[PDB]
Amino acid sequence: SSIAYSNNTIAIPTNFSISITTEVMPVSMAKTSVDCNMYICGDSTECANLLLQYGSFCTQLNRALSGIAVEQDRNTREVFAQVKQMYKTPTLKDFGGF
Amino acid sequence: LTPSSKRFQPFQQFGRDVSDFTDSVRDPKTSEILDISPCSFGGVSVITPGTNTSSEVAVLYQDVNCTDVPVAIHADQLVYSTGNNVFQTQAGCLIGAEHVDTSYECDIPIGAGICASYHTVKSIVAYTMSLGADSSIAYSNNTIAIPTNFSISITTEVMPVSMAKTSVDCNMYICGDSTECANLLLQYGSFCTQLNRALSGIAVEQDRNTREVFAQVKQMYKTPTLKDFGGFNFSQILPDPLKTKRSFIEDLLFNKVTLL
Amino acid sequence: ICAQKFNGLTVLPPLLTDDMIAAYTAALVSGTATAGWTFGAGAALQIPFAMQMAYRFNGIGVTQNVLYENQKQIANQFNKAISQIQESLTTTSTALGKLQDVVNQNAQALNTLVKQLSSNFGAISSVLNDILSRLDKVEAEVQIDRLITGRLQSLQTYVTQQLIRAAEIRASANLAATKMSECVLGQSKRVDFCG
Amino acid sequence: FAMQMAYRFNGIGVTQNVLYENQKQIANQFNKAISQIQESLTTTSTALGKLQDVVNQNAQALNTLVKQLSSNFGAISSVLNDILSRLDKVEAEVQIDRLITGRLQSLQTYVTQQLIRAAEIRASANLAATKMSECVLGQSKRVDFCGKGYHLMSFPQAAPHGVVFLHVTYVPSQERNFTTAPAICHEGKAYFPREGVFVFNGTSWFITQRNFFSPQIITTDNTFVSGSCDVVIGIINNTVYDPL
Repeated sequence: SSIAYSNNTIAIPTNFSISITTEVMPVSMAKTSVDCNMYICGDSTECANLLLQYGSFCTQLNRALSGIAVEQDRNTREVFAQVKQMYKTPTLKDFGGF
Repeated sequence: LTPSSKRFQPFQQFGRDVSDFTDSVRDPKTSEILDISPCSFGGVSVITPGTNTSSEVAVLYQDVNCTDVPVAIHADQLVYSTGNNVFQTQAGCLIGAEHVDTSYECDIPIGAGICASYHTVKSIVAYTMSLGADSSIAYSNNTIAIPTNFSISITTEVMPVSMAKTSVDCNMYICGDSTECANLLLQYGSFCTQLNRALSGIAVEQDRNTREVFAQVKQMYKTPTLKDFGGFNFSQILPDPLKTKRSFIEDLLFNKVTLL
Repeated sequence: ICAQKFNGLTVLPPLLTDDMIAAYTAALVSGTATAGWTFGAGAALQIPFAMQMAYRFNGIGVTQNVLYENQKQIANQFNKAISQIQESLTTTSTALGKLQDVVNQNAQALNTLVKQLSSNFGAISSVLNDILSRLDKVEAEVQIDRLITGRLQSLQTYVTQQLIRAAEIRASANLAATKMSECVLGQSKRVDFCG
Repeated sequence: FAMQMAYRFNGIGVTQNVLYENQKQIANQFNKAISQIQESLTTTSTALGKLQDVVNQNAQALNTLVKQLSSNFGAISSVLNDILSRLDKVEAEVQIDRLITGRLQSLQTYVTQQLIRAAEIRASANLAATKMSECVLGQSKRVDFCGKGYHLMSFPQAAPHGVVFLHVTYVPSQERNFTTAPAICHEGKAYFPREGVFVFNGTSWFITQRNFFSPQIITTDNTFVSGSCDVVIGIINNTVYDPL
């Protein structure tokens, strides 16, 4: 672009336009949940007994997943639930030509 | 085991899926294809108002269409399975909770816009969530509402600023005091050295967080002796000289939070 | 999805259904159209839309006579821009590329987790049934341990990736909440924040 | 302080005469709100639910880490003493390796979770620093950033592992309906208001602020002319008093 600098000249607009732009923002992600035995073992009693010996690994995994899910619910609620009143939709939807 | 329509090759004896799960098998004596599914079936969730309050609970089956998928070969029914007080929640069947048309705030979320709570009637009640207080707004082309009075509202905002600084030891944790275990651990490299580096970074970051949040004034302005400024009583939020260095609200806040 | 269901992998439905979010957005738009910026700062005070737009023009250093003299042009530009965005959205486009990206990311993560079962992790086989039907208990312990360690590592990797993705999505959601507070419920003086 | 609050009122579109005339009411409301928050804090409340939440999170993480030692991780036992006293060196190497790998994995999981939590806490701390800069050391024009309503000032307070901000806000109330006009036609030219809006109490047309009903006579200093009366819709005929 060519920009000319002047010590005694200014450019001022004489008209204007209305521009509507879109901005897309992710707000939440899918809430997932997993099972200790059905994934690690399935339906095997012996595998379940063996897995018990590892302690509280999958318990903490479940805790993390639950935290993620409740966080997603909170994300959506805080982004959207910002009006305390559910204003009624007007039947007349033209407001001074808009 | 259940009958299946799966197409098996002439010689095939069993078949599995992408996750190497044997979802089909051939009967060696009758040569009929049988599908086999797990027993857990996934997704049972329990809704409890707290053992301290009551021992009554409700059961949500995530994707059942209110049927007996949890094969009924157990005494009792698992609270019940396909009883009378059944509600068909979007993506779920809920049993043990009473459905009420009136909608309230959410207490125990279930999903699909359905929440449950321990209301009195005392039992577990499920309902649809309440979005907000319905309001009537009148639009006029030649009228406006202007306020004629005002009020002063003081609101609180709590913000975590730092977390506890933790440090760990390589041998004291992994091994303890065993020389042989320490020698064996040396062969694993520099794992715990990098763990210590990460923990030190976290601790220094916490110190920096607190300092940057609070250390924004280069001058420690003196606390005024007169704590009334044109009728504004600041004595509740400023330290009391007689006491110790904290203000009353600060003392309340420290007391509120409980800090093998 | 059937394999995910048979391996304990499930998706919980969101708390707010699409209808409730649509109701929230309709309420917000109605409040903006009727009460203007005021409904976000306390009580909702009605104002004719022309006067609200005159105040919004004043907010950007333009006297209100401009709007009262060019109302027809401004309304026509508003409507034409709305129709343009409508058509832009309806013509196959990547406008919603972030949302589809997060959906695809979640689907791919679940698919990778479920497909990780096929790996035998250096054991005799990746299936417990054949290990238990071929090798006796004492010898089978080693194979079972190998498979359990591998599958636990897969679960931990999935959980860590989900945690980091959730942190990123929380950052985006906080930005969206701030944008709703500052652009929708009021007029924003920050440059390039609200468009 | 009176003049400081007068400037803060001016900052939200309210003339300073409002404060100088209602100083007693504003001070009383300030004190009543402070007492209300005091009593709110003293009554068992979840006000500090985030701070206690982070404390509980750290405690639970440490407890899980320490309890992870009881797991034998598929080895002969979870204790090194009995393994070393029962099995000779070469054979015991397998058990030692099993336990060491398990405990290293537990430590790595704990450290990764701590790193993610530290990132979240850093985000919160940066937000708190921005709030201190913009709400406490100044007046914020951002909506809902420094409390619901129109921001006047803020006061910080310490708390275990966090900061509590007391945001003072001006919320209008006691609404009144009025009939208004975009402009006023006078001698064939349209007068627009320099600030505020025209209103009609039922007797005559006045000019007032948007944020407070302070009716004032329509003059030439608070109104400016532009164009004619045939180009704006809603213009209503009336006279504009001239101080001369």
